[PDB]
Amino acid sequence: MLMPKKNRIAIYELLFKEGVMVAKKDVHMPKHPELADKNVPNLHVMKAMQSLKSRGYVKEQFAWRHFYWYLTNEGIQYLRDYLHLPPEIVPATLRRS
Amino acid sequence: IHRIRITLTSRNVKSLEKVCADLIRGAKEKNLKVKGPVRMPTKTLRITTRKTPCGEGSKTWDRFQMRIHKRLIDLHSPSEIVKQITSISIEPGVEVEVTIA
Amino acid sequence: YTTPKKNKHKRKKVKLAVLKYYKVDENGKISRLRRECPSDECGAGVFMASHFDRHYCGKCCLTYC
Amino acid sequence: HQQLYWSHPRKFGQGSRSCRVCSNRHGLIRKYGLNMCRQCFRQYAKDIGFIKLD
Amino acid sequence: FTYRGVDLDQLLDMSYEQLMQLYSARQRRRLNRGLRRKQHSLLKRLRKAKKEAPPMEKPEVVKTHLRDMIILPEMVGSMVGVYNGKTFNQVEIKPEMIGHYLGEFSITYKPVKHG
Amino acid sequence: GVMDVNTALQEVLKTALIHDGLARGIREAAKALDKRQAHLCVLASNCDEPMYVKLVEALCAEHQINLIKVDDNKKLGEWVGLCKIDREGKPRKVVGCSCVVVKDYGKESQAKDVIEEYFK
RNA sequence: CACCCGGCCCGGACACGGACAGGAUUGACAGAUUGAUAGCUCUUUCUCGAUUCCGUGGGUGGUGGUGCAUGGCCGUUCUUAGU
Ligand SMILES: [Zn+2]
Ligand SMILES: [Zn+2]
Repeated sequence: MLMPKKNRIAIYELLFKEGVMVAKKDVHMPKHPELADKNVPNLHVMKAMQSLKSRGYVKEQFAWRHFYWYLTNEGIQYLRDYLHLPPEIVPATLRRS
Repeated sequence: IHRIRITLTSRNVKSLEKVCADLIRGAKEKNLKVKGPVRMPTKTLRITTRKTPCGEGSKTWDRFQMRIHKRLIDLHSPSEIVKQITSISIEPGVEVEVTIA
Repeated sequence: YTTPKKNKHKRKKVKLAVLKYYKVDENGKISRLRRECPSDECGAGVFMASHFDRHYCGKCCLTYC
Repeated sequence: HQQLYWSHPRKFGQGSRSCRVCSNRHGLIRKYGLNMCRQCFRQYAKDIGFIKLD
Repeated sequence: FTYRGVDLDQLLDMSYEQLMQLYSARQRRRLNRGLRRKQHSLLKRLRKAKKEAPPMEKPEVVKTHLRDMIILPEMVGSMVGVYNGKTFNQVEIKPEMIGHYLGEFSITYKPVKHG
Repeated sequence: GVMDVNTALQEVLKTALIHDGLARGIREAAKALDKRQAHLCVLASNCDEPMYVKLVEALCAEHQINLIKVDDNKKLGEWVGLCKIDREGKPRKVVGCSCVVVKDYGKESQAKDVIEEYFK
């Protein structure tokens, strides 16, 4: 869909920082509660994650009414290349042992 | 040290009676003034819904009960002793709320 | 259907539109042909429109006669 | 546009509410803040804590 | 003609406030709660449709989906096309119908004839 | 010294890429330039229309913007980073940006030490 | 809210080709238009910046069909003493 670059990079950097993503499955919700002040509709988060899933970078699961998303090694590679960070930095899901 | 009260609330009776009895005998052996279990009226949550999803049958009804058993134990003891006696007693299937004055 | 068909609005393709904004002379007089939008964010970055009988800004929706 | 998409108010009414599980808006149990369809409650009654006695 | 002991000629000049109590309890409450955008938008269209008209021939029809608009002294003489769900029903707003809604004068269903 | 004068262009543009400091085309470049929030402009010779070169040079000369001069269109676009590349990494699909402008630079000593000295 | 009349929106992922910073596309003041202050569309220009837009493949939605394709619950045979 058509959404500004700010929203796209904000979703991507959150996904890379944490390593997972959760949405509430509602297209009418005003703003994603974690991305408050940034002004990112829930719709954008869902469709961004859908677009990144379709290629095969992120693994999705659906509980009662919530979307769940896990960033894979291909996703880590894609994000590091797209967001332009040095290979030293790794997600919070890949920090500990 | 003044008037700490301890509100034990649970759905199971056996576990609640066991844990509360342990708190009491634990307090009694230390020579502390304890006011015994004040048993409040048991809260019964009732849901009555049709058995069928569709709505064609002989109009049968389920009867779902949920029991809430609440006990109050009161102590005239110092907060330092109250903290450790409340700390040691943990059990999955009881909620404990401690209040002072 | 009773209506023949409802067609979507297609944007009229104009070639190299920002050349109409400036009129540079030989010795170098860079005169702005369209008026500047007097609002805060637009100031020096947005050239307000000139319609047949009015002015208009596409960003802030400011209008003057 | 922006002011006609989800423009209609939904503070009250049957359309404003929905099941927490299946997102259906019929035969909804909104007692004790269950906020769940009657079919879904019957499925999840056991593991919530609701028991059938008498 | 007269409405609640007030002739139309001084209904026109009478303002929005003291007009409230003359109406029945329902309308009084509606005017107390105040009119939204589309109601004003219709009034603007209707007064313009009247203003642009000839002084002898009746104002040109103004079409609307607003069945829930209260008739006002402003609206007396106007030609309103009220939506019934399917089509538009044309009504000339007479002085005597200054309490009711538009919806009442455009019937939704066809009257039943049995067979 | 050892590096070629035009080599700094690629390093500067590819280092300023990450910061989004590269105003692309003319209807973004000119409006950024008119706020005086821009450092350098890069213009190509392959410009069939006359009015384009005289407009950009006049506007750049107006607020004392220094100029780097590139030969053709496609190379500048490839240096800034527009072109899409194949699996082997050869330029397949190319798009030309005749005028580019920069607002913010990165931190490259090998780039900074020569590019400004070309204007001494 | 499935039904009837009328009108916006894509929330058509992903891939391939074309398009394309010499601008793919986005949104809109005014007047006309409309039930609508819906830039929906027409006149007239402005405004956003590879996020899109056009073709094919392929998806994604459904209170669309089929309970005589089905799963799950549910009713009944059948409240009797049956197996
Ligand atoms: Zn402006
Ligand atoms: Zn449900």
